[PDB]
Parts: sequence; structure tokens; C-alpha cells
Amino acid sequence: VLSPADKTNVKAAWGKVGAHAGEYGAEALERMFLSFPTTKTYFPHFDLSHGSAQVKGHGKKVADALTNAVAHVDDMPNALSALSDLHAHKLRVDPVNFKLLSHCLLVTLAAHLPAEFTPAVHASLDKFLASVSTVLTSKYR
Amino acid sequence: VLSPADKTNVKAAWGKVGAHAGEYGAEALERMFLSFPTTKTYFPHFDLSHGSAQVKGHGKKVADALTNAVAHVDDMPNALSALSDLHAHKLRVDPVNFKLLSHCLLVTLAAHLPAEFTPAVHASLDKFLASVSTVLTSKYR
Amino acid sequence: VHLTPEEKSAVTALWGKVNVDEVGGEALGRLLVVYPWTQRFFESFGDLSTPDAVMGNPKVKAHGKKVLGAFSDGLAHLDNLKGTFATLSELHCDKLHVDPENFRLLGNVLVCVLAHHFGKEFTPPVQAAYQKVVAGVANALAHKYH
Amino acid sequence: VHLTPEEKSAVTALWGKVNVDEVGGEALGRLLVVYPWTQRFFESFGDLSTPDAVMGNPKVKAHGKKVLGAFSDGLAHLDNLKGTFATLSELHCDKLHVDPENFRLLGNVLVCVLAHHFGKEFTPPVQAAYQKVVAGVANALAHKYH
Ligand code: HEM
Ligand code: HEM
Ligand code: HEM
Ligand code: HEM
Ligand SMILES: O=N[O-]
Ligand SMILES: O=N[O-]
Ligand SMILES: O=N[O-]
Ligand SMILES: O=N[O-]
Repeated sequence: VLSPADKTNVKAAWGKVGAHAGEYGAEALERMFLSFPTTKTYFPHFDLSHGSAQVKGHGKKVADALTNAVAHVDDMPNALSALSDLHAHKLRVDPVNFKLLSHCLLVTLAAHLPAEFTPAVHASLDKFLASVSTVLTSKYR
Repeated sequence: VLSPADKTNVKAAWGKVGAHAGEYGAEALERMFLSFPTTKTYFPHFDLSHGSAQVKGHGKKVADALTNAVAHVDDMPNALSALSDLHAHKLRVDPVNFKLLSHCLLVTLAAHLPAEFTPAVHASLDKFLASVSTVLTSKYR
Repeated sequence: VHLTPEEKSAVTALWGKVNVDEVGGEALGRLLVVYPWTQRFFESFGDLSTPDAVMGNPKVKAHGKKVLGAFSDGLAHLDNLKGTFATLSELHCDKLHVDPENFRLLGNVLVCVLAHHFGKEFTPPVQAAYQKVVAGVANALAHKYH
Repeated sequence: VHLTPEEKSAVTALWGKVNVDEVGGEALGRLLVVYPWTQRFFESFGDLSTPDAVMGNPKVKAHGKKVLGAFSDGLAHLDNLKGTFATLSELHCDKLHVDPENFRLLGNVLVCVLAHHFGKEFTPPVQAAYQKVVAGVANALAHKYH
């Protein structure tokens, strides 16, 4: 359950990130693949090397999904329903991997938001990504 | 997201358990305390020895909460809201501990439902307890 | 992992009654049905479309047999699980990249199968002893990640 | 845990720039704010009612200092984390009964603090190397449970 304070914090961090969100998504994916190499097996057909166009394009898709979630924060199950289906049924994404990507998304924000990433905002972002993760694992099947 | 099949399976298992639910809750708590001794620190004021009246009475409370959840399966966040508050805010229950109690509840059902505990019903019960757990950790704070 | 003699007694007495041709396949089938992401590593097994399809799948039973063989192995070598599981760890971690959380899950599913089969005989202390065992196995199988 | 020389290089070069009087308290404060169940083990610390109260709590800073001292310790002894962390493992597991999932969490929070403080310098490979480290520490601190 995301609080009014949490929603304002996540909105503030989104704003500061601005037009870098795609690039940051790409960075978070690289951080994940290097830090948690088990995650790589989900992208056997991607080239995962640094500067990969496929990782860049995917980063944008992920960032776009998260922003759809922020923009529909009070109706996330509905907004992310198609993605929930995809990740559970087709991709069979192991639930642990959502915590790994969530951590890498936080790390990327921390590396780029010296002023914004306070203890309170870090908390709110953690809750937001945990809420997104809960939605995206809601389907198994 | 609990399916129509899941809801019927959990209802069937509830029915078979019948008036033993309190006793089974007590057993699941004993299984937890012995198997996962870290959980014991949440009950410093209980006597946790076998046949403890406090563990028996608590088992009944837990079983009763789960049955309230079954009976209001389509409105669990609301039905369990007071309990969610209690477990996150006052008790500060670590989220990992919900998986430990959930596992011990399944084990207890498996030990008492030779016919009912099929692979499908085991699945549905796992999803049910995971849904309950998700509600009861929804609050931190 | 250090089991006490009472814990060792609980574990070995039960295990001698386990049907080693069946229990492994039951635990594997349940793993695939309950935690269906794990079906990712078992695409070659064929029909996994329903619980019935999984539990009656001959490849599931045959492979589960090998899995239980490895648990049986750890049970004979509790004080050296790391050595016992070295080549399986290499396999599950370096080659397959299974997240080690699933090792804990398979261990817990095994516990559920044991409870289902043994009923009241699978007492709370008997479970406790088995929990130490399956945690020890999961930790050794995960050694290549540590 | 085995770090490559490149991983060792990444880790030690960064750590020499860490403010050892501050970073431990920052990581501990964030642990208490983000994962507030952990406040359960720190009731004696006093006012933990808000983020500001936590981060400015003098007991949080003082205790975080000791925690970072232990990370500093593991960094000097990567190939013997088990020995380094024996008495802390006894403490955190046998006496305190902290679930070891929280060791992983504190390690990840530390990583977040390092990223916040170092910015672009905390590159994806630098993070990777730190992940191996904090996992190694968590695993050694959890040895008493294994
Ligand atoms: C914060 C959590 C996540 C978000 C917001 C997210 C978002 C997305 C989006 C937007 C797509 C493309 C949708 C489409 O084009 O149909 C996608 C696909 C995919 N996702 Fe995720 N995802 C998340 C977590 C994960 C995790 C944890 C994994 C595995 C480690 C994963 C693996 C994949 C894979 C393998 C694809 C297909 C990629 C391809 O073939 O091009 N996702 N995700
Ligand atoms: C399936 C999940 C759970 C259910 C349905 C459940 C249910 C309940 C209920 C009904 C109460 C009493 C409510 C009241 O009288 O106000 C309670 C209290 C409590 N619960 Fe849980 N709970 C669950 C998980 C947990 C876990 C995982 C822990 C910790 C390991 C825990 C620790 C406690 C404690 C320490 C109390 C206070 C007991 C006392 O002082 O008498 N609960 N729970
Ligand atoms: C509970 C711990 C586990 C044990 C004791 C175990 C045991 C085994 C054994 C004995 C084999 C046969 C190796 C051989 O043929 O030489 C095997 C293979 C395999 N395991 Fe496991 N396993 C465990 C967990 C898991 C999990 C959780 C997964 C996936 C969710 C998995 C995936 C596989 C796969 C895909 C193979 C086939 C490997 C191949 O032939 O290339 N294992 N395992
Ligand atoms: C990331 C791994 C951790 C490290 C390296 C670490 C390190 C330390 C150190 C160096 C001490 C001082 C021991 C002494 O005074 O001799 C300590 C004490 C303590 N730790 Fe941790 N710790 C970790 C994780 C945790 C977590 C996650 C919690 C709770 C959520 C926790 C709870 C405590 C408590 C309550 C004490 C006070 C013990 C006492 O004085 O009786 N620790 N820790
Ligand atoms: O990168 N997650 O789709
Ligand atoms: O026993 N859980 O309250
Ligand atoms: O349990 N699969 O090896
Ligand atoms: O981080 N507490 O020792």
C-alpha cells in the first residue's frame, strides 16, 4: 500500500530523471547482467555487451512500463496486466529476479540523483518497485 | 490472482479440515518453532513447549484468520486490514517469516489430508497462503 | 550441517521407508506444478500442460529418481555435503544458472511429499530434522555461487 | 569468495575513498528506514520515528561505524570470510536470531549508499565486484545457520 508521501516522492524522482529514464533503464539492465549473471539466461538472443542496441532498446521499454505504472499508480494491476501475463506465462520469470532488477534500478537512480535519493525517497522507490514486482508476479499459473 | 479452480480447491480443503482447523493451526505453529527457531523470538512471552495452552489458543486465532480470508477471498485486503496493520506496524514481522509459516501450514495439511492434498490442491493452497502473506506484508511503514 | 543423534535418528528411520522409485518424481512434479517458472529448465520433458500431465509424465518420474538419489547421497554424508554436491553445484550453478532459491523450494516440496506420505509419523521434530537436511543440501548445491 | 584481480582492483580502489565515520551509519539508517522490521533489533536506540530521526540518531551513526569496520575487515580477508565472521555469526545467528535475508538486505543498502556517494564512478563492473563482496559477507555471517 503506497502512501500519499510515497506517491509524491516517486513522482519527484521521476521528474528529476526526466528524459534520461530510457538510458537509466538500459544502465540498470547492464548492472543486473554483470552483478547477477543468472539473469542473463532470460535474454539468450540478446547481445549483452556494453553499448548493445538491444539492451538500449529494452531499457527504454522497461523505463516506459515503470512510467506507465507511476502515471496509473492507483490502478497498477490493471495498467500492468498485459505485462504480468507476459512475464509469468510466457517468460516464466522466476520471482527472485524481480528483486534483482529492482535493486539495480535503485542503484542506477542512486548513481544519478545525488540530491533526490534521500533515505525517505529511497524508501518510497523501494516500495514502488516492490509494488510493481508484486503485480508482475501475480499471475503464475 | 486466485483462479476459480484455486478458490474451489481451497474451499474443498477447508471443508475436509473442518473442525480440526484450530488444532491444525496449533500444529503448524509448533512445526514452525522447531523447524525455524528464529521465528520463536516473536513470541518471547509464550511458553512454546509441546501442549502449551498459549500455542493452542494462538493456533485457533491463526486458523480463524485464514478461514475469514477464505470466506472473503475476493476482498482479502479489506478482510485482513486490521491484521496487516498489526503484523507490520506493531509486531514488525519480517516478511521472510510469512513464507516459513505458510510452508508449515502446508506441511500440516499434507500430514492430515491424504486424499485432499493432490498436486493441484497443493498448488492452490500455496497460492492462497502467498496471497494472504502479500496482504499481511502490504503495510510497512 | 550438524544433526544431533536424535535428529539423525529421526531422519534415517524415516528415509528407510521411502519408496525411492516414486518420491523423487512426486517432489519434482509438485515443484513443476506449484512453482511453474521451474518448467523453464524442463522444456524437453514434453507435456507439462496440466498437473495430471506433469505427474504422469514418464520423464518427470525418471528424472525425479536421479534427484532423490542425490538427496539419498547427502543423507549418507551429512558432515560433507559440500564435497558430495561439488559436481552438481558446478552443473546447477555454472552451466544451468538455476537461482538457488529454487533449491530451497525443491527441499520444501520434498518435505511436503514426506508429510503427505507419512502423515502423523512425520511429526514436528521429524520435520525439523528434515529442514536441517534440505537446507544443508540447498546450501551445498549453491556453493558455486558463494 | 573469489574475486578476480580486476574485481579486487575495483573494490579496493573505491574503498580507500570511503568515509569510514559516515558510510556505515548511512547504510544502517537506510536499512532501518527502508526495511522497518529491522527496527525490531534496535529498540534501545531511541527515536526512530521518522527518516530524519533515524539518520540523525547518534546511536545509529555510532553503531554503523562498527558495522562498516566489519565490512572493512572482510575486504582485507576475502579468501577467509568464514574465519573473519565466526564470532559475528555466533552473535547474529545464535544470540540475536536475525534472519539472514537481512544480511543480504544490509549489503544491498550499502551498495546503494556507495552508488549515491560515488555516482558515475560506481560503474556497472564496480557494482558487480561489490555484489560478490556483500554476498560473501552475508554468507559468512549466516554460517551459524548452515
Ligand atoms: C520492474 C520489473 C520489470 C518491468 C517493468 C519489465 C518490463 C518489460 C517490458 C515493458 C517488456 C516488453 C513488453 C513487450 O514488448 O511486450 C519486457 C519483456 C521481457 N522481460 Fe521484463 N520487466 C520487468 C522484469 C523482468 C525480469 C526480472 C526479467 C528476467 C530477469 C524480465 C525478462 C524479460 C524478458 C526475457 C522479456 C522479453 C524480451 C525480448 O525478447 O525482447 N523482465 N519486460
Ligand atoms: C498466514 C499468516 C498469519 C496469520 C493468518 C496470522 C494471524 C494472526 C492473528 C489472528 C493474530 C491475533 C490477532 C489479534 O488477536 O489481534 C496474530 C498475532 C500475532 N502474530 Fe500472526 N499471523 C500470521 C503470520 C505471522 C508470522 C509469520 C509471525 C512471526 C513469525 C506472526 C507473529 C505474531 C505475533 C508475535 C502475534 C502477537 C501474539 C500475542 O502476543 O499473543 N504472525 N497473528
Ligand atoms: C533440491 C536440489 C536439487 C538436487 C538434489 C538436484 C539433483 C539433480 C541431479 C542428481 C541431476 C542429474 C545430473 C546428471 O544427470 O548427472 C540434476 C539435473 C538437472 N537439474 Fe537438478 N537438482 C536440484 C535442484 C534443481 C532445480 C530447483 C532445478 C530447476 C528449477 C534443477 C534443474 C536441473 C536440470 C535442468 C537438470 C538436467 C541437467 C542436464 O542433463 O543437462 N535442479 N539435478
Ligand atoms: C550486513 C551484515 C552485518 C554486519 C557486517 C554486522 C556487523 C555488526 C557488528 C560489527 C556488530 C558489533 C558487535 C560487537 O559489539 O562486538 C553488530 C552488532 C549487532 N547487530 Fe549486526 N551486522 C550485520 C547485520 C545485521 C542485521 C541485518 C541486523 C538486524 C536487522 C543486525 C543486528 C545487530 C544487533 C541488534 C547488534 C547489537 C548486538 C549487541 O550489542 O548485543 N545485524 N553487528
Ligand atoms: O528487463 N526486464 O524486462
Ligand atoms: O502465528 N502467527 O501469528
Ligand atoms: O530437480 N531437478 O534436478
Ligand atoms: O548492522 N547492525 O549490526
